[PDB]
Amino acid sequence: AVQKVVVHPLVLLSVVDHFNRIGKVGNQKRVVGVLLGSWQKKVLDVSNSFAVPFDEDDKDDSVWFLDHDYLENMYGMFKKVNARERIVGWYHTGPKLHKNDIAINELMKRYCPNSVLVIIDVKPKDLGLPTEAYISVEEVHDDGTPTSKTFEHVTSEIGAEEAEEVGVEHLLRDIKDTTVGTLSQRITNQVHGLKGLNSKLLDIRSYLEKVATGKLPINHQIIYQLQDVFNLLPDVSLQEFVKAFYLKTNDQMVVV
Amino acid sequence: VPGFLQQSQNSGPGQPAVWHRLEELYTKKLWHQLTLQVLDFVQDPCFAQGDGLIKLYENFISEFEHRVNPLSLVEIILHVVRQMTDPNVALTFLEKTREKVKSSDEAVILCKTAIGALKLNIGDLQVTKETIEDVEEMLNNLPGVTSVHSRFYDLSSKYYQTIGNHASYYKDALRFLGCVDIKDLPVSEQQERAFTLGLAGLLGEGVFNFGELLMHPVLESLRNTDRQWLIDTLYAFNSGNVERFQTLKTAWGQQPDLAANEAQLLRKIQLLCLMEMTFTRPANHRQLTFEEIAKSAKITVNEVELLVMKALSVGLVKGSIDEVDKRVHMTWVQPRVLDLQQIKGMKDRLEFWCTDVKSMEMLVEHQAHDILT
Amino acid sequence: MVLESTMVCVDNSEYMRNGDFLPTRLQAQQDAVNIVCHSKTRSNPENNVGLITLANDCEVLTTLTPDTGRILSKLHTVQPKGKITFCTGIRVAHLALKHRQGKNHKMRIIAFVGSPVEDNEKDLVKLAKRLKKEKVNVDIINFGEEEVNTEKLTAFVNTLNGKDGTGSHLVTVPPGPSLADALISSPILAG
Amino acid sequence: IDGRLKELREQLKELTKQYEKSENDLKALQSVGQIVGEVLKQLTEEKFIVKATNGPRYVVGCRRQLDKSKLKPGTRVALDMTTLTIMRYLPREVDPLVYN
Amino acid sequence: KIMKSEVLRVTHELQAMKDKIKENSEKIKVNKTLPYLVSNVIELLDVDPGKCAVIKTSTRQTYFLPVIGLVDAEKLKPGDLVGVNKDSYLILETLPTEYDSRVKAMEVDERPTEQYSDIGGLDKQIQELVEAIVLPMNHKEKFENLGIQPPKGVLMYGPPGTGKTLLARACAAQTKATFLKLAGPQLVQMFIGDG
Amino acid sequence: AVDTAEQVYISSLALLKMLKHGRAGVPMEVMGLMLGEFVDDYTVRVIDVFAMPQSGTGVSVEAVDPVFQAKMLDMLKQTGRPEMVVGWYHSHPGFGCWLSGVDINTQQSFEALSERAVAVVVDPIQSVKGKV
Amino acid sequence: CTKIINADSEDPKYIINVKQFAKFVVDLSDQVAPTDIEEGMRVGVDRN
Ligand SMILES: Nc1ncnc2c1ncn2[C@@H]1O[C@H](COP(=O)(O)OP(=O)(O)O)[C@@H](O)[C@H]1O
Repeated sequence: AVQKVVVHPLVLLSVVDHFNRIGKVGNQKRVVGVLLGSWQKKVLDVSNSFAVPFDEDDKDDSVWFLDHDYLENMYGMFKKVNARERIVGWYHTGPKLHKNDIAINELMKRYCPNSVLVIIDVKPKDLGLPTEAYISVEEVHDDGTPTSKTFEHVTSEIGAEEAEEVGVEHLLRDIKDTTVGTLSQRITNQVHGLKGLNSKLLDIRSYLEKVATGKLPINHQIIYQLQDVFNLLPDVSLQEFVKAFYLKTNDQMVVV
Repeated sequence: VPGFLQQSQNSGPGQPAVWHRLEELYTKKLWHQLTLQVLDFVQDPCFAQGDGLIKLYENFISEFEHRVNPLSLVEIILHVVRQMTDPNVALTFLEKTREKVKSSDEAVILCKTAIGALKLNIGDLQVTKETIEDVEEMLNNLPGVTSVHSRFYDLSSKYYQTIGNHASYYKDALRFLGCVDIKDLPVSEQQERAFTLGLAGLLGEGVFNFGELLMHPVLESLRNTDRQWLIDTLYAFNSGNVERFQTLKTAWGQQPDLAANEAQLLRKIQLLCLMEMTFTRPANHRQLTFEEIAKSAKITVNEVELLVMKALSVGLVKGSIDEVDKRVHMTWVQPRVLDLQQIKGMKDRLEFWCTDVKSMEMLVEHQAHDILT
Repeated sequence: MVLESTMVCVDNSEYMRNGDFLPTRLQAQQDAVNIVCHSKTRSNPENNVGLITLANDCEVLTTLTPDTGRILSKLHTVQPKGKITFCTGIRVAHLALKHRQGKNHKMRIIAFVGSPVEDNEKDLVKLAKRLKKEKVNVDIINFGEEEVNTEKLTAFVNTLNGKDGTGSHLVTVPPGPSLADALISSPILAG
Repeated sequence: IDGRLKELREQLKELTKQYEKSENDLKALQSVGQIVGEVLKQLTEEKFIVKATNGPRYVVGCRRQLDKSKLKPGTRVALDMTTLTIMRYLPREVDPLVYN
Repeated sequence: KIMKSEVLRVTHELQAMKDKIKENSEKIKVNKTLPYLVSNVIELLDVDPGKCAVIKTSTRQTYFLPVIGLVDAEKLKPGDLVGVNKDSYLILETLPTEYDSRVKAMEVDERPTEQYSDIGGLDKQIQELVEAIVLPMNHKEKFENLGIQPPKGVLMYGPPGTGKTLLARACAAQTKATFLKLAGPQLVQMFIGDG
Repeated sequence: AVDTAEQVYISSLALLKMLKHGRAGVPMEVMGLMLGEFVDDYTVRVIDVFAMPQSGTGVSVEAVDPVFQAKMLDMLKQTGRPEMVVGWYHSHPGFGCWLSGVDINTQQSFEALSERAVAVVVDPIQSVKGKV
Repeated sequence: CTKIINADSEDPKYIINVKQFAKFVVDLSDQVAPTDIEEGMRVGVDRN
């Protein structure tokens, strides 16, 4: 029901450390806990995290356990020390999602009506994605399609927590991920922007190729509805450059 | 109760075995398995001619056990309620079932659907519109029960033959086709359902995309053996193919519900014959001249103004419309099925964009080795 | 003192709300739960009893705790409309009782079954072998109408109490009425 | 029948739940509030001059949701207690309070 | 029925949340045991897009706490001397105001002990004003159920030494209620609006 | 009585908890304890830290509730990773790198309890852009 | 600093006007009984 979620640069590393510290004896690869935060203006944010040991079996994905009394006591303590913080969702590692997620969501949604799922890639750092958000929508797959689970991804963007800039600057103090050295820094900005564009659009081309081969189920009912407009949007007409031959070339020549 | 069991063991061959099961079930106080046995007996290969007698027996048993499964009991006894066939008392029967089971489960909403179905069958003015709307108004917090959803879809699909809903009637019929996947009923009747849905799309006005029914195999394979000209016409509406001869043969192929709206069929096919240019050419041919429009729609010059007007209104093309050169600018904001068998075209265009982007990235890298190396 | 940590997995199948016992078999099994939890409390008030469900879900909210009221509140209105998942239920009961607890606390899983079950013999035998390898201690008590002490249940119990095990019995209850005292008489002091 | 006292128990639960929601709003706020100042000078679109009623004036930012048309010069506003930024603007009143 | 589980949740929710009331209250109450800033309520009825408050601190500052975060403005009207958070800059709790220097205790006798028996002579008049004043105090509910509101203004006119002061104090003692004496001749103060 | 050039391996999430807790209770001088362990004499490592609400009394040992601390420690043991208490932290907006008299007293009590119980001053308001 | 006291409640709380103009109320120090302190008398206050 939420319009979008925004992840803080405040819980990602906490989740990763929780994975690391509870993975010493639990090698299930499956770390499951709850992400706490606040939802105010159709923008959901996460401010705290907690991990619980969690074991799975591949048999129908219905074998598991948690410490709900301890987790509830944690939530009471967190709300006592900070009332505005509330459980905004529950998180599971292992981006290859299994089938127990529906049972976990059903059990934990008593804490949050719009129960959401969060996947944190502790080891993977594919391009820049720290985590992904998931919204539970089972209200009919589509107008003329059969029933399905259909956990969709609510759009997520990394937020800007306050007072953490001092700490992150002191922590790194080596890369200086700022616009320093404007010309070279923007060159690097163009470089990885092209890298990201090429990688993602190649992924889209691969998806179109695999849909053409038909080895995977085809979710065309949203794929063409979202990509047809993308393809047909007329950014290829050059007569507007003809109308704007001095688009900025006057500013180019004054700068020269 | 023992006397009713003794009387009920008669009136059917093979029934006393089930009646013995019923006796065992209420001896050990079983209600769910009893509902399954009632389900088995009702769906036994018989017409249930003694509808009133079995109604009395079932109400007798349920009233002296008063712990049966509510939703499944109403799902079963609704067959007897419909079979009694007397609407003046059938309304009272549905009220009685509501009073016997007034829980917010499937029972009450199914009773509402039965009320609406009765109002269709006779008295199509009393509470028809309120009933059909209220079904969806009461399907709140019920995302995937899918049982009464299928029921509501069936009523509204049968409500297609009513002024209130035509395009929405087709939509919920598609919702029924999705929610219930297996055939579970004769192929000929599904083919008739596909015929009605096709006529619904042809007669409707807002159904320009009308997705999940154009090239849907579940709908087309029903009429794959009969009236394939209907399959071709829907494919024409999908891909923008004109086939004006075949589409006119479509117009007088199924005369009812099509002869009066063949003009609307003309306008819709003229509307939807331009989309093929629209997605195939990403502004590659952005000069939609009058001659090109004539080739695409086989339409006159004065009708171009109305056709492009309706195209802008619906959302097919939103670009500028000139008349000195008769050029129509190309923007589409209402995507539809792109013939996934022909996805090679958009894959090729996407890989063309990939090659261009990577080539220019390498070119600027070549120009920038003096800083990046 | 030898203290006992018991995890009960209770059958919340669609049939349990039938009135085979006086209130309902669900309430009869709830009465079985609170009397055995009362016995644990009388042995020592810090004996802990926890709830597990198997009606296509695993209830963990009522953890391994001495208080019984949370079990009574949360198991009441469990909505016994879903099916039975025996293989999942005992296994998740094992994981739930595998959680942080005293090593002195004797681990024991108790199961209540009251309705007929449709599961694979091969799957349950595989679970029994897996629990045999994991050295699991589970006793099962039946209630009301069922194929009580079926071949699957008998083999499952035999695997868990054989090989010089605890010796936990499974009782073949009459359909409908049953004597809960006679059902729990043996394992309360032997097994 | 103990179940007929459900209504009385419901009344007791509702009566206390009103007190419980009151306390929840009382503790969830636990706020420090905002200091009150006046817009001494707008300066520019980004930085503004806000003077506290009792001395110091500061070059502060404005609330994100508010706009300059809502702030205006010479209007009472609220600054953040610590970060010293505009949080909300408030109307003011004067009273002769004599022989009214 | 459902009552067993309902009351099992009802009692727990009652006691636990009242405990949360106590925890909240103690954490604000020690701040309420340390209030420091006077409360010059420049009341602004800011309804949330309910109310608000402007507090002039003793240290010459202004705190705009939101929506009066602890106390209701039905009891907190625009005035002064109401507890304000020293750290949370919020209205803690009401407290007695200041009674205008002189009026704090001008000549207020807490309780007079003079008896009606030691005065007399005008017994008819003293009984009349006892019926008009003391009876509206002790038997106030009698007037309330009757429907007649008693009169308030009683003017004892007569030469000095006729016992008006003793009679008034004796009446106040009989009422067992508060007695406040006003020194009329000295109410003429040069200060504007002082009287 | 041996205190060499000791070094604290403080964790980034401990920093984030510190700044969040300080940002919440800026004027309350909120209190907390630094959850660390003496793996040896001087190479002290802190991986986690918690936030506790300062009681109305102020800086007091009883404000850090003992039962609440014990329950929190048990919760950390069950879920997460257990960690000892050999330190404390406190947002200190009043003045800088030193301790107030009451802070010294409660740190003396912590030193009596623990072995060192390091006294950590973290100023929430002075840390603005570059210097925490 | 030392300032006079103004008044008090029935017993525990003391509503005090302070020379810092403060609306000062405190729990009287445990070593000091409320009997000794009277309205209008100067008491020193520990800044903490
Ligand atoms: N009826 C009375 N009984 C006893 N003493 C009286 C009586 N009337 C007057 N007094 C004396 O008069 C004094 C009060 O004088 P005052 O109140 O000035 O008179 P008035 O009220 O008429 O102005 C008292 O000290 C009291 O001793």
